[PDB]
Amino acid sequence: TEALLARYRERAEAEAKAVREKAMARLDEAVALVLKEVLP
Amino acid sequence: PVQRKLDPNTPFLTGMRILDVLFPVAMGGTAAIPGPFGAGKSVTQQSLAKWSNADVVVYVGCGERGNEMTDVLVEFPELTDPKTGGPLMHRTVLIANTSNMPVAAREASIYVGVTIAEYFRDQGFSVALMADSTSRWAEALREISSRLEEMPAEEGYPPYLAARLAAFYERAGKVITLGGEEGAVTIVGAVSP
Amino acid sequence: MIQGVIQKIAGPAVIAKGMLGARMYDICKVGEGLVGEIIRLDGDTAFVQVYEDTSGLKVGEPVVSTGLPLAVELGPGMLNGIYDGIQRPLERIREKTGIYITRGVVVHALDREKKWAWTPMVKPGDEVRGGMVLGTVPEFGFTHKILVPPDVRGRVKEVKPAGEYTVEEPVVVLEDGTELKMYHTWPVRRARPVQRKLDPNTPFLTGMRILDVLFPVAMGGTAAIPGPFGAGKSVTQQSLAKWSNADVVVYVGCGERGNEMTDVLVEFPELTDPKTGGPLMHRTVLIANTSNMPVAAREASIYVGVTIAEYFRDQGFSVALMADSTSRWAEALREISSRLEEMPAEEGYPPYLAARLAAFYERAGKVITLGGEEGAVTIVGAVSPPGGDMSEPVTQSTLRIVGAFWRLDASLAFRRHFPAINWNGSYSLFTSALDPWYRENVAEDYPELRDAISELLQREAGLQEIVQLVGPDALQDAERLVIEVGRIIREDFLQQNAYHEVDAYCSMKKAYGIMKMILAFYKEAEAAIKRGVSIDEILQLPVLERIGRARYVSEEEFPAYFEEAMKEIQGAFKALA
Amino acid sequence: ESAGELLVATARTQARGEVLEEVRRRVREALEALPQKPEWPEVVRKLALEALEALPGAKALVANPEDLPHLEALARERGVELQAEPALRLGVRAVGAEGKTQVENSLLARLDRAWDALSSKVAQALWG
Amino acid sequence: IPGIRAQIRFIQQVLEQREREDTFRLKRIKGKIEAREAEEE
Amino acid sequence: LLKKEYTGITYISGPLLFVENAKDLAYGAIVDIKDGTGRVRGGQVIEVSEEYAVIQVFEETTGLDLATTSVSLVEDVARLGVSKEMLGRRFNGIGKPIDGLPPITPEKRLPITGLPLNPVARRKPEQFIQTGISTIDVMNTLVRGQKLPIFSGSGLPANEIAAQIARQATVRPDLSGEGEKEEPFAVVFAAMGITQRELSYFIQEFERTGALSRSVLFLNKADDPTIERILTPRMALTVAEYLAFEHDYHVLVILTDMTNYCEALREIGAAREEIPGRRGYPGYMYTDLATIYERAGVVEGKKGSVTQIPILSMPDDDRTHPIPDLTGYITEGQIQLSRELHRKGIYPPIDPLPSLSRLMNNGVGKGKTREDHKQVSDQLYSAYANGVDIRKLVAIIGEDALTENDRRYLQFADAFERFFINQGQQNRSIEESLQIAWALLSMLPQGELKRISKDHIGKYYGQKLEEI
Ligand SMILES: Nc1ncnc2c1ncn2[C@@H]1O[C@H](COP(=O)(O)OP(=O)(O)OP(=O)(O)O)[C@@H](O)[C@H]1O
Ligand SMILES: [Mg+2]
Repeated sequence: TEALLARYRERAEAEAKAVREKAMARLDEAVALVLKEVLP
Repeated sequence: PVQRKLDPNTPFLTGMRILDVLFPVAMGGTAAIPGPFGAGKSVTQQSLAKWSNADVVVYVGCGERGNEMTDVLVEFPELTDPKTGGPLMHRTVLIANTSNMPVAAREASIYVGVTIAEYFRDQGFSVALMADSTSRWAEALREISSRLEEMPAEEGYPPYLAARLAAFYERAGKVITLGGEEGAVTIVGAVSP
Repeated sequence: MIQGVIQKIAGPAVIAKGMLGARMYDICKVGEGLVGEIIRLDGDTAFVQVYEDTSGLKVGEPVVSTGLPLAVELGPGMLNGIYDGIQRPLERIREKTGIYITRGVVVHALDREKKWAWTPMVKPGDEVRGGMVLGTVPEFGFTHKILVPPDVRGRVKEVKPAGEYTVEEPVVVLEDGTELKMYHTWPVRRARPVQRKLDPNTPFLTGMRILDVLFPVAMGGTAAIPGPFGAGKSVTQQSLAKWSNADVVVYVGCGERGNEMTDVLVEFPELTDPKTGGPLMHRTVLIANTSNMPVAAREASIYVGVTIAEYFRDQGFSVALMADSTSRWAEALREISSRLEEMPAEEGYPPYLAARLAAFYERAGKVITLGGEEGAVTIVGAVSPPGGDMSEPVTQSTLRIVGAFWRLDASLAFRRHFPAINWNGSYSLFTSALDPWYRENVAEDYPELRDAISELLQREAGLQEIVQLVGPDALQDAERLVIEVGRIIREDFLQQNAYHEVDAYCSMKKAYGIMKMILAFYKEAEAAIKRGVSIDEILQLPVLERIGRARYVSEEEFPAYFEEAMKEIQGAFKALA
Repeated sequence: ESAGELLVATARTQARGEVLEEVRRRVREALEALPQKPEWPEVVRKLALEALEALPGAKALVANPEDLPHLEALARERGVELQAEPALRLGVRAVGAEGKTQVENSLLARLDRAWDALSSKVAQALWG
Repeated sequence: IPGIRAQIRFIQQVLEQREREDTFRLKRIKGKIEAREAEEE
Repeated sequence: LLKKEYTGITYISGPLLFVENAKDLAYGAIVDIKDGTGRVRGGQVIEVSEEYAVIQVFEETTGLDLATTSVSLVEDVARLGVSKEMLGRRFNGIGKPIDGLPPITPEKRLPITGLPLNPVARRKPEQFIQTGISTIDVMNTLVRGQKLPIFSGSGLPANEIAAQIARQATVRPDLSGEGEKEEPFAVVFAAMGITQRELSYFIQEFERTGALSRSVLFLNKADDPTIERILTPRMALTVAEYLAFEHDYHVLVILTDMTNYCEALREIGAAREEIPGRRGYPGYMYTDLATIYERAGVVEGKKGSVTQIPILSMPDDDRTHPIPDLTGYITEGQIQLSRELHRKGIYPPIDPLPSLSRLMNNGVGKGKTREDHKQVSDQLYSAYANGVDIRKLVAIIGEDALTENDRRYLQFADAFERFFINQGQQNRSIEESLQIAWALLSMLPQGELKRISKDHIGKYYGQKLEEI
């Protein structure tokens, strides 16, 4: 039963890709928001 | 100012057998209780504040722990004044200046406490004043003097520390008030060598 | 190049004007040029602490700042050499000036005339990082690797072919114009960078049974020993240098008295490397300072030695560093602090003595070098307080950061017991981390045998009052058996002759076999006592001679002797019945 | 057991760090394209005005030789000396009267100062 | 023996404290005389 | 915002340098020192005047010069930057990560010195903590919101005890009788002056049992700059109080070695040339230690709590040394280790006679623990005191004069030091500790237990020998 780490590795990969996809939705909006604040 | 100072002739019942029997203190006298940490200065002073026959009690937490003031604030309203019915906290005035609070305020704490005690004596009562630690006041004096770059006397203390202590302790005594009636102040100061 | 003139001379302190832009801790040439060090800057004025005597200087003489802090030259040519506190070869100084060290003399740490057999290991167009290996130079049987300076990056443009070159030859030229030589300079007060520091899970084999078993030190650990007179510290140190795991040995004198330093200087060249026929000096670097040398050299010798050790382990070897007397270095530090009118902390020492000791001792460890290979530094620094009191602040500060303490005692040496390490006072903190290695490489029961031996010694030491009051013959059978077992242990396991041909070095297997034999004999003797046999009969058995001669048996022939002795131990008790 | 939890936690942390660094790189590259915009003279004049306001009594103002003609009009009205510096790209720096105090106003410096404060806003915008 | 040892260490601490106080006073007087000779101009 | 550079450097010596034209620098501000080589150091303004402002450099001043060095302002007050995601991480003394993980995203930035707690806003500590050690749990009970330092020696195992307490710490909410949900428990671990061996031991201890999941580590090494030792407890306490008073956590703070912190404070004060103290330590050492210790406690209206267990080594076992003497004047008790028990092989070598917990009276009794806690604590203390008196009497006049009661107390003391204290690595529960205490209390006659009430006798006085 020592091979139980495969499930956690798969979950880690899936959650990393899900986080990337979720954050990719508002990339341009975040860039515009931070650029507006940085600029005078 | 007072009209005249009388001689103490009545005891200050602290409620503790050893202090009341072997080493009694009279109303208007001064007592010092030095000792190392864990000896029981604060517990003894709290017991004095809870069981003495003083009309008004003034407690000065000069640079001491805040938990000890919190314990008083929580417990005293539950207890009863031995001399008169009603909760004990109506008998007590607290001056709290904890260790983490600014250093320079300890001297002001001591002077404010002694002035309030003198006022309540002038009203004609018999007041007991407790200083939680005068060593912290001495340390504050040393720090202020070190900022002034004055010459230390010994262990870094300013040369005028003894005069300050004498002036503070001289304010006690049983006196005839300017209004023509009797009152007294008792001072018990703890030292932490 | 910042240049100024002398404005004011007062003792060893020189004030120079027109030194605007000088860096804080650069080295300066004061005078016609004595070596100094900037310690203060104020406007156009810089304060210089001259290392040597300033008598004869005059106002208006030039002051030149070299623009770099104190640093050592790291490269081929350091082995088999003797240096002072600031890396000046003493042999060439003697050749140039005679028997005295004239002030203002200048020499190079690495010989600029010798030619080395270069052997490149890099190709043009290859990217190189700090700590990578560029080539190879033979040096007294070692493979001396030319390393990129830790703060250098780039790619190779050209590389010189194999041949004969000096250390100043730019063997590799980078595409940015940087020229890499066979040597580079590194400040002695900055630790060399590492990829990662490993855990202490491997042992540092000393070759002495007591130190290897009772009070072990891990590879890369730190140990401290006292230095009382008549305890045979020098022979112990020489045996450690001869029979250690380290490929390179670095020795630092740091302000010892003249005659002891002379003895050390005349003894090592006569030592022979156990691994070959040549002398041990071909893998040893000597740093020597007498008590009359300049204080700055005595203070910086420790850092110079530890930096050299760091470089040699960065090449990928194991290095053992021995500080001869940290008390003298502490005295020099106290003197320098008093020169600055700093407030003493406790018994005259500066408040940062513990910080400096920790900074020196924390350079030790087993690390992964920037080249990816493994290396380590083991530090064994001796402390010799005046009067032998252990309450002295240097000893207290040292004992709070070291991992081991081997208490040498003069009483044991008085009764002709060597190497005279007191087992009652000594201790070690590397046993728990080293237990898995002992199980893997020695035996599965090795910790149990070690604990049993320690417990037997403790019980023997616990009875010393009665045996002193009424004598040994007044005891019972068990007490006499305990006393005699302790005596056998002391005379056959802890004791070791350094001058003996085969007894000088002991592996872990031989120590394990001896401990097992002693424990088995103790069990058999206790069983015989339980069966009513007299103690005198036990104390006259012939297998005790076989046990006593065990430590004089050759390493390769040991297993047969051990098996025969183990058979005889069980035969002598059961057959007699 | 806890190894898998630590592994998924560090995977999420690495993903967050990588996307934040990607945002930072995109913003830095966007700032590099500001001078090509028609608003570059206006924004650089505004930055110079802000720098001069932050440093009363400034004796001189230094900028990029390309941006020097842009601030020539502002130099005349403010009554201070101006000079060029090729290394001062995408920014403008004010020199104090004594020459010992300097006030710098550049896009990269402002981004480096405000990135720590804006990181929380960027994170809450990216992950709701 | 332990009482004598405690007395010895107490006396040593007292002497060390007095020495440190004297050294601090010496540094103070040196600093103040330097301040006076500097501000006198 | 904009960036200001000050280049009016006038005087550099030791750890201090002067900037003359920096009137805009506030007192106590944090600055950045940049030299000609591009390296950036840190500094703090310890004094500001019209002529110049005095800046104390964090690291060494090697490489500085009066020509190219410039000083810039970072922030008026030292802010850390905290978030709930710091759990399970590993930072150095300055707050930067050292485990290799990318930096955190700060939810808020807070001053590291903190603010004093209003005594009106405080409340009395009331709930106990099960440390898993019989001596601490029964005789010196630890209460949530207490400062309970441990006094150790040179070779005594303070680190092992600290790690064991960190591993075995539990709140035991079911014993409270209210049956509420278990509150989160977190450990903030600050290390000062720690060698590589100790660091490896601590890391292995935390990673072996999985305790690192709910813990935050501030680890400052011995070779690190001195100033990092000063800031480490402040960062740790800032994080601890933030978590406790903004996320309802119950935080336990452990300080590895206060002796190293005191040494760093003395070195810094000597560098600044203040008024000396008793043994060269600065006169304001009491205030400095108070500003760290007093930050622990509980606040009315909030569910969080902060508990501190400082660890320090008494030099030469001298209880009158300034460091332990000043530490005792602040905390609510102390746990003292004994070298005699260490020589006997007892672990943990805690001496109960000189140990005390001032808040024990309020944190034990009915509702909090079993109602016999105070009585059995007094009874074991009295019995151990009598056993020690008998032991000292034996060592002068011999065993011949002992009464049966005296020898019974002697054997009770021997069994006490062999079973109650020498627990090894057992995670003894409060129930197990009380059961053991009753088990060896049965060794004495019923009429000899004068402190214990009659209600608990018979109810628990089962006359049972130890089952271990
Ligand atoms: N009369 C008493 N009865 C019972 N216990 C007492 C008594 N006096 C003192 N104690 C115990 O001694 C402990 C320490 O007492 P206390 O805190 O008053 O000492 P202190 O001298 O004021 O200390 P510090 O120097 O730390 O301010 C108390 O918490 C209590 O447990
Ligand atoms: Mg108190």
